[PDB]
Amino acid sequence: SKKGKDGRFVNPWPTWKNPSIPNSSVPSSKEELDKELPVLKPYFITNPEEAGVREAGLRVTWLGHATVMVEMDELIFLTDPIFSSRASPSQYMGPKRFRRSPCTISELPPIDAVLISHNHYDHLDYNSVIALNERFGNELRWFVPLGLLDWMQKCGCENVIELDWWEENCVPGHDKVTFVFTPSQHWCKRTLMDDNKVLWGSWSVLGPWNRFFFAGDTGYCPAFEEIGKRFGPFDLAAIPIGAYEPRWFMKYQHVDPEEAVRIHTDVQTKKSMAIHWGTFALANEHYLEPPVKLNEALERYGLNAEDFFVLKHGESRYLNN
Amino acid sequence: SKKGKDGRFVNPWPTWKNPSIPNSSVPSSKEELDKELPVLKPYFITNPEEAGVREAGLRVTWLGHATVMVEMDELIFLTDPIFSSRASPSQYMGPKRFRRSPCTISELPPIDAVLISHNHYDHLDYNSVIALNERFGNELRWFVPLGLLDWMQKCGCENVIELDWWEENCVPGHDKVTFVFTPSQHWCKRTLMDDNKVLWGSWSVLGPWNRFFFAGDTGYCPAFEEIGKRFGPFDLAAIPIGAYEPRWFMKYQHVDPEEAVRIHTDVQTKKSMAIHWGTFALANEHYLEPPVKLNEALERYGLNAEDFFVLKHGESRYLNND
Ligand SMILES: C[C@H](CCC(=O)O)[C@H]1CC[C@H]2[C@@H]3CC[C@@H]4C[C@H](O)CC[C@]4(C)[C@H]3C[C@H](O)[C@]12C
Ligand SMILES: C[C@H](CCC(=O)O)[C@H]1CC[C@H]2[C@@H]3CC[C@@H]4C[C@H](O)CC[C@]4(C)[C@H]3C[C@H](O)[C@]12C
Ligand SMILES: C[C@H](CCC(=O)O)[C@H]1CC[C@H]2[C@@H]3CC[C@@H]4C[C@H](O)CC[C@]4(C)[C@H]3C[C@H](O)[C@]12C
Ligand SMILES: C[C@H](CCC(=O)O)[C@H]1CC[C@H]2[C@@H]3CC[C@@H]4C[C@H](O)CC[C@]4(C)[C@H]3C[C@H](O)[C@]12C
Ligand SMILES: C[C@H](CCC(=O)O)[C@H]1CC[C@H]2[C@@H]3CC[C@@H]4C[C@H](O)CC[C@]4(C)[C@H]3C[C@H](O)[C@]12C
Ligand SMILES: C[C@H](CCC(=O)O)[C@H]1CC[C@H]2[C@@H]3CC[C@@H]4C[C@H](O)CC[C@]4(C)[C@H]3C[C@H](O)[C@]12C
Ligand SMILES: C[C@H](CCC(=O)O)[C@H]1CC[C@H]2[C@@H]3CC[C@@H]4C[C@H](O)CC[C@]4(C)[C@H]3C[C@H](O)[C@]12C
Ligand SMILES: C[C@H](CCC(=O)O)[C@H]1CC[C@H]2[C@@H]3CC[C@@H]4C[C@H](O)CC[C@]4(C)[C@H]3C[C@H](O)[C@]12C
Ligand SMILES: C[C@H](CCC(=O)O)[C@H]1CC[C@H]2[C@@H]3CC[C@@H]4C[C@H](O)CC[C@]4(C)[C@H]3C[C@H](O)[C@]12C
Ligand SMILES: C[C@H](CCC(=O)O)[C@H]1CC[C@H]2[C@@H]3CC[C@@H]4C[C@H](O)CC[C@]4(C)[C@H]3C[C@H](O)[C@]12C
Ligand SMILES: C[C@H](CCC(=O)O)[C@H]1CC[C@H]2[C@@H]3CC[C@@H]4C[C@H](O)CC[C@]4(C)[C@H]3C[C@H](O)[C@]12C
Ligand SMILES: [Zn+2]
Ligand SMILES: [Zn+2]
Ligand SMILES: [Zn+2]
Ligand SMILES: [Zn+2]
Repeated sequence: SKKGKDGRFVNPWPTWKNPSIPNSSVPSSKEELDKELPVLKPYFITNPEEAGVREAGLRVTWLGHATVMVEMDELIFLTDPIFSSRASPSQYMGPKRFRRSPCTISELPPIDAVLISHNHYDHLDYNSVIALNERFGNELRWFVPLGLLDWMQKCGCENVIELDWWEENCVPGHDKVTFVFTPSQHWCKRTLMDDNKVLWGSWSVLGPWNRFFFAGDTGYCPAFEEIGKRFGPFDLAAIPIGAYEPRWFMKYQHVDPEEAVRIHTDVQTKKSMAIHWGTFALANEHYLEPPVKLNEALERYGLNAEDFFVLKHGESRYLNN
Repeated sequence: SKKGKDGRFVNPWPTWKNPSIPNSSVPSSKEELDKELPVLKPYFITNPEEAGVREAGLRVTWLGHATVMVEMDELIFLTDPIFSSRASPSQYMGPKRFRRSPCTISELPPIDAVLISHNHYDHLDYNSVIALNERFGNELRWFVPLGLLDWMQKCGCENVIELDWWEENCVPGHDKVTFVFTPSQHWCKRTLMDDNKVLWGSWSVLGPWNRFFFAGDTGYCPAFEEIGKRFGPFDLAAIPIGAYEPRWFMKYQHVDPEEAVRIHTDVQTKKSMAIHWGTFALANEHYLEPPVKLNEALERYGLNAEDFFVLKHGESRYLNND
């Protein structure tokens, strides 16, 4: 069976799945925030000694927003890493995170990979890229959507692979682990009139012992079912649950928690972790709403927190095979 | 006796003292940096319970670069606070600090004041201003040079006083403590063609039990002798010791350690603390050189580390009165 294999107008990419048409969060007080969204020191600060591996995956650490660190099958990789305060081309305006990054880039050791779902300042953060590339160099491989190679090259990144969807590659030392850029329903833009000059997508990571899915930003299309059927079952999937209100505007580009759980099903993962949410105010929902709505969905679909969990900032979770 | 009381061309301010004419730092490796310039958690993180006061001053915490937290005579105040990574109007270019700020703005409680010496991205940091103002509001009074009021107002700061030199004011609750804007030899610029639209200076803080001096960025002029004589003796002075090489270009605007110790003498402080240095690479000296040269100066002038000390990032020091 074939898949959404996309896809251009004569210039930019469009989504092509037909669920696409081209059509009050309120935090404050340092005490309440710490109460509701505490920031934990990741394990690797006081126990830098080992992780990943061991021997059959799989460990994840939520570093906020859509940044997760994943340890499996002898690799540690990083998704959409944003360690800066502001997701913006400007110092002066644009969204400031209200929970600090749980660690600095000087802690970590990504061997040998990062995964970028789309450009977009809250996923592709120049200062984070620079810092990562200053620290590791060649020794870090960047997997990015078709059309971003150049941008990364100009940041000084030399070990970069650019992918159309359903295209696949690995990290040179570790050929047993396939990285596949898979579809998603979203968009790209960093400047004026660059709309969708670069692809957006999800990542399916296929190792000998484990399989991990990273949704990126989306919502809700076939494709998740295509992915679920082509790869899958997956062991863990990271799926956004924030930035969804108001529905009439956001639904084409952002799942709500209900739709998040439909992706969880469609993709055939044993478990999922909530990302996006709780970090930047990018839409109108009360900053604590997404986890509440997640649980309402789970209850409705006959599932459980065990199946689709939300971490604290900086928390880790081990998933035994 | 009178003082350099300055001073304009017909537009911008100029220095007017005649020591003014209008004419390789190499860090790296996380391990070495932590070895040479460790970053300490300030006391107020695990012991937020009391400071300052007690009862007769004075406590200081070095937060990096020219940002110092000072506790005396029932106030806590903050100088040139920069808690961001990059001193720049851009995200994309401009100097990145190589030692992280030792704390976030969410730790602290400045009652009720910040002191700005000059505009200039490594001393006036927008994101730090916004964050401070978001946290405290009206409760925090900002003392700034003549010409900066509006800029601050547009940041949303509502409790702001602007001062020419030798002008004085206090924090409303605490009238026993006088803040005086005093001269310095430096310059101002944030954009194109705004050179010296806003004054630059130092701050003399006069309390019932203590007196503190903050040099700002400068190099070496009379004025420090004017300040030493008008106010003074001082209990503590914070004085820059980095950003001085190459001398032929920088000496009109930045003291070297040697000149730092001349300021220490001129200003008649019992003690001084090194600031500027060790945080951003703003000039050409080896990042560790300033402290070495400071000690060579101290030795030459018959003084001691006890007289003019350097802190680690985030370290505090208490100075008991007498
Ligand atoms: C240069 C000043 C800052 C001066 C200061 O800090 O005192 C800043 C403040 C606001 C900044 C502008 C914000 C809007 C635009 C943002 C774009 O992404 C780049 C160009 C513009 C036009 C920016 C140009 C420049 O970055 C400005 C004008
Ligand atoms: C920073 C200068 C003005 C500085 C001055 O008055 O000297 C002003 C003048 C024009 C200003 C822009 C006008 C259009 C926009 C209006 C928005 O509400 C905020 C962002 C923008 C992009 C503004 C950003 C910034 O506030 C600018 C660039
Ligand atoms: C301007 C500096 C170079 C400064 C120097 O020469 O020292 C360079 C170095 C890296 C450059 C960026 C690389 C990533 C991007 C490449 C894009 O096609 C244009 C925008 C960006 C964001 C570039 C903007 C700018 O051109 C930067 C920041
Ligand atoms: C105005 C210069 C002309 C180049 C030059 O001066 O040599 C052009 C060249 C490329 C243009 C910038 C590069 C980044 C973006 C390219 C976008 O597609 C339009 C917005 C931006 C931010 C552009 C704004 C500006 O118009 C630039 C800088
Ligand atoms: C908007 C892109 C960033 C695009 C990206 O991050 O991918 C950035 C990259 C370099 C940026 C330019 C750097 C030089 C200038 C800095 C000034 O202080 C404000 C205007 C200029 C002209 C900036 C405009 C804008 O801020 C640019 C063009
Ligand atoms: C970011 C655009 C180009 C993006 C593109 O080609 O599409 C480029 C085009 C012109 C570039 C500027 C040219 C003059 C400067 C050259 C310096 O060595 C780095 C800073 C400046 C200020 C550059 C900053 C930035 O690198 C710009 C604005
Ligand atoms: C200031 C930082 C680095 C300072 C540091 O981290 O130590 C660097 C990064 C990019 C550099 C700027 C790029 C644009 C300009 C390049 C020209 O040749 C003249 C110097 C300028 C104005 C540079 C000023 C300074 O050399 C910058 C801003
Ligand atoms: C552009 C935003 C407003 C955004 C909004 O309307 O939400 C405003 C809010 C505060 C503004 C800044 C206040 C300090 C400065 C005032 C100067 O005279 C022009 C440059 C600065 C740096 C301003 C640039 C810009 O005009 C800002 C950043
Ligand atoms: C003179 C002002 C800045 C004065 C300041 O605020 O420091 C600067 C700002 C931008 C500078 C221009 C950049 C574009 C041109 C580049 C050429 O290589 C020299 C001539 C030009 C026309 C430059 C002339 C002069 O060097 C300018 C206009
Ligand atoms: C080009 C606009 C015109 C205002 C408008 O468009 O509404 C003007 C208004 C004020 C100007 C900016 C405000 C901040 C700075 C003012 C400086 O003296 C020159 C450089 C800057 C960064 C200016 C660049 C730019 O040229 C601006 C934004
Ligand atoms: C280096 C390019 C010129 C490239 C060219 O001529 O084609 C020019 C264009 C704009 C120039 C900058 C204008 C703003 C600053 C003004 C200062 O008074 C000198 C340092 C800076 C940062 C200038 C240094 C540098 O010379 C720039 C970036
Ligand atoms: Zn996003
Ligand atoms: Zn997005
Ligand atoms: Zn300075
Ligand atoms: Zn300065």
